[PDB]
Parts: sequence; C-alpha cells; structure tokens
Amino acid sequence: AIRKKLVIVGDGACGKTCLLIVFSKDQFPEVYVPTVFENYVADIEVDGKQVELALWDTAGQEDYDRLRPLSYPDTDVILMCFSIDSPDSLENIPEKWTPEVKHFCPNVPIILVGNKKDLRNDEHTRRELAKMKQEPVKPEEGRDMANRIGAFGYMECSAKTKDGVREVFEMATRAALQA
Amino acid sequence: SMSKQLEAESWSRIIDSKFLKQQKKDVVKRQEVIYELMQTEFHHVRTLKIMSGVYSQGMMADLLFEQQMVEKLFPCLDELISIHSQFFQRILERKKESLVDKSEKNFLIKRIGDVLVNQFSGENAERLKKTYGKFCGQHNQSVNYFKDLYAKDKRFQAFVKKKMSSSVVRRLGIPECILLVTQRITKYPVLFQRILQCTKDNEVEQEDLAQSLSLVKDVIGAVDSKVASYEKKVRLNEIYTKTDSKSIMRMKSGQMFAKEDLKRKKLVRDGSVFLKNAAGRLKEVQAVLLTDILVFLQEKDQKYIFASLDQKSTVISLKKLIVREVAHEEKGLFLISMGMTDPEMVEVHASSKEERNSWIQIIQDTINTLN
Ligand SMILES: Nc1nc2c(ncn2[C@@H]2O[C@H](COP(=O)(O)OP(=O)(O)O)[C@@H](O)[C@H]2O)c(=O)[nH]1
Repeated sequence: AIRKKLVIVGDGACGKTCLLIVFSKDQFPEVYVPTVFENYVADIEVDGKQVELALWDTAGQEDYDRLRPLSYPDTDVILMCFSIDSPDSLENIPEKWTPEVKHFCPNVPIILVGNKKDLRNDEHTRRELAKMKQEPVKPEEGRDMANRIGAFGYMECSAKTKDGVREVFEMATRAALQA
Repeated sequence: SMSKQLEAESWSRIIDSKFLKQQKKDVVKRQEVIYELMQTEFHHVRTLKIMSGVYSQGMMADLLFEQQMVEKLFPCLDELISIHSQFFQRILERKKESLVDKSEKNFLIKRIGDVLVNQFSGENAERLKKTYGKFCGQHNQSVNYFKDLYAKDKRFQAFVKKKMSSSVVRRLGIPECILLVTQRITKYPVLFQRILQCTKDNEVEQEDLAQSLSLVKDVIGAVDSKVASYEKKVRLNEIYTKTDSKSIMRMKSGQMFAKEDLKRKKLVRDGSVFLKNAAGRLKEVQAVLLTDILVFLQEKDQKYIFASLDQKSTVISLKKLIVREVAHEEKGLFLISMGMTDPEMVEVHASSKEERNSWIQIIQDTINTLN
C-alpha cells in the first residue's frame, strides 16, 4: 500500500504506448522508443502520500473486443486518450470509449488526455487535416469534452517533448486516491 | 549466458561500441525492434516461469493445492511454458547464427520472418489458439478465484504476502502475472508490423513478415472469439443455477424440459423481453436463445422458472420455427411453430423497435445455421 492500478485507453495511433514509456523510463528515450510496453509500477508522491502506481497499456487490443476488457477489472484510474492532431480520435471518446469504460469500470475516475500537443502548430499536420476541412483539436474543445463525459480533469501533453507528461500522472494519482 | 546479456536495455548497448559505429541508422532501428521482440519474449518466459516455479510450486507445497486447483488460477501454464520456451529458443538460434566474426556479443539478424511464420502457422498456431483461448477465456474467473482466496483464505493470504515480500517483484503479483500473459499475444502484431516497415530492401523477408503479421492476427481473432464462447458458457451457467429444480415445461413433442436440460446447451443470446398472452397482458421474462432451442424464463422468488403463456410451450424448437414482425406494432414479434398440426404462435415484445429487429435477425440466423 498504497497500490493503485492505472489503465490507458484510446484509439490506435493516439500515443498511448509512447506516453507510458516516456513517463516510466528512467532515462528519456532520445534515440530509440520501444514499440510496446509490458507493465510497470511507478513510485510517485502527490500531496504527501506515497503511491505505487501500476501502469497498463491497451495498445494491441483496440480491435479485439472480448480481450480488451480483461484489462479493466480493479482499475483505480483511467487515462482516456485522443490525439490533438486527430479530431476523429476525439469524437470516439464519447461515442466508443466513454460507455465502454464506465460500464467495465463504474465510478472509476477518468482523466481526458490530449496527446501529441506538439503537433497543434505543426504545418504539415495543419495541411493534412485541412484536406478534410479539419484542424487540430483546440484546448477548449478538450476541456468541454472532459465536462460532457464527467472526467476528473483534462490534460494535454507531448510524449516527444515530455511537456505535460508528469502532470498527467500526478493528476491521475490524485484521482486514484479519492473515494 | 544470454539471460545476463539480455539485461542490456537495447541492441545498441548489448553489442560493442566499435561494432555499433559501423552500422547505418535504418539498420540500427530494425535490429532494435527485433531485439525488443526477443527481449520481451525472454521477459514473458520468465513471467511464466515465476508463475510455475514460485507461485504454483509454493501453493502445491505449502497450501497443499492439487494440480487442478493451480489450473483455476493459471490454466495451461505448462503448455504456455512449452510454446514460448520453444519460440524463444528458435529466436536465440537465429541470433546465434547471426553473430559477426568470432564475437559472441555482436549480432545482426538479417532474417527473422521465417521464424515468425513457423511459430504462427500450422500446428503451432492451433496450439496458440487453444491455449490462449482457454487462458483468456478463463482470465476473469482466474482473477476472481485469486481475489476470493486472498480475501477469505487466511493461509493463502499469508502465503501471498510472504512471496510479495521477498521472492518476486511488485510487477509480478498473481493477477498482474495473469494480465501480463493475456496481454502478450496482442503485443505480437505491433512488433511484427514495425519490423516489416523497418525492413527496406529484402523482398522475401518483407513478404514473410507480412505473412506472419496476418497469421498472428488470425490467431488473436480466434482467441477473441473463443473468449466470447466462454462468456456465453459462464452466462448460461448463471442462468442454469438460478433456475431451481422445481420448474418444468412440456414441449410440443411431449418431451418434458427441465433445469438439467439447460446444460449442456450452448447459449447464443439472452435478454429481458415481454410475452403478450391472448388477454394482452405483458409478462416480464428472459429471452434465452440457444443454438437449437428458444427458452423463456420468469424470475419468481429470486429464481428462474420456465414461463407460462396460455398453456403453450415456452421451450421452443427452432427446427421449423418461423419468425414474423407484428403488423403495425414495431416493438412486437411472432414465433410460429410450424412443426405441429395446430402451430403455436408466441407473441413477444421488445424494449424498442431496434431491439425487436435485432432479436429477429439473430433468431433467423440461429435457425438458418441449425437446418
Ligand atoms: N509528434 C508526436 N508523435 C507522437 C507522440 N506520441 C506518440 N507519437 C507517435 O504516434 C505514433 C503512434 O504512437 P503509439 O504510442 O504507438 O500509439 P498507440 O497506438 O496509441 O500506442 C508513433 O509513430 C509515435 O511515435 C507525440 O507526443 N508527438
């Protein structure tokens, strides 16, 4: 004790694995980023409370609907991810992920995480999205979604720059310590 | 030893510094992914071996668990150890024959695709399907069994605390081990796919890798489906026991149907609906579609009873069953047993028109499959 379980979910390609890796790893992966994540128990302290936070990835299970929910039992907090360079990944949050997570993990707090925030001002991204008259997700759209799905909070981060990563897991930990 | 060498965090660190400097970026990247497959497979084998050598062995020796009790926590563990020990050794064999010069440190695997196609095709594939289908299909029961033992069996709890205290890492408690194993199989497509895209100008390897990627997805698809079968079996058992021996229903043939006839049937779909009798009252009931028979159950006194409806059979053979919509009533649906001289018609009403339609399609599908 205190032992908490964290599971990360979200569409394929939204940065789930990279986020866990860059948070967990002792040295930041400057040259090679691993393809997969096994599991990990992070020691983290928020508000004077020592927590052992177990981390689990659902990457690989997005397409397998009987296998994926085997990851859910006994979860204390959910990181629910979309990608800021993908408005399509944002609309799946209320439409697919929210009902699944609330059904398998009733009353477990959810952090809404907008990943890949380094790409909001990336011109290549802006041009690709603009083909479909889309643009990067705005911070306010993220906050509004967090409210519409009842999230404990909204956090943006970039796994590439590590900006916002520590705050995502510090928030998640606070959520996990509630009752 | 390779176990000692595999402490290396990356391919670029397991090889000599001099040898690293001689390689192109895209080569280094490709070897990094292959090393990751190899090293995570090593880790997986070690996890299985902790489940067997520490947990299973200790339960049997200290708590006098029989073999068959350990199978409730760790089903097919021996077979899993055999599959992955062999897979891993095949990877080591290819590594060993990829060494450079007289070095036993520096290796460069030009070709891994064939090793993967072999492990994920033929009889090896069937073994993976069967084994993960059972392990994942029982995953929740396995964890639930652990939790009940931990919560209520004082000796079991003391045992587990002692193991966690000294023998094994936090990452590898019993439910964590179970989830690590269940998650392993869906790691393969990601790894294989990345190796493929890192393989730039070798057609036979690209082609092999592509093949192995598709094959492992087929293995996973079959495992996922097998988990759905186990969800159905477990659900049918919830119902079977909830029904109490008391209740009976005569079928159109004359055959009396009872609680014990519900096993060993195979469940297709169950859900709450309403039957409409000739007086027009709606009776809350569980629709229970089996592969060969449709059953309706009322929940009375917190137990299931075969539903009554105007002295008609509510255990219904699908053989010559016809399924119609109720005209001008979108939530309704008729079932006509044509295999009688006075075909019994049973009217059923759903929660919505959408759910009414879905009930018709699956019943029709189940009839079609049967005949
Ligand atoms: N630009 C940018 N790319 C990222 C970031 N995080 C992940 N990616 C990339 O997005 C792709 C998918 O990442 P991954 O973690 O595998 O997503 P998953 O399918 O959710 O696991 C990979 O090419 C990553 O390198 C990020 O923070 N910024």
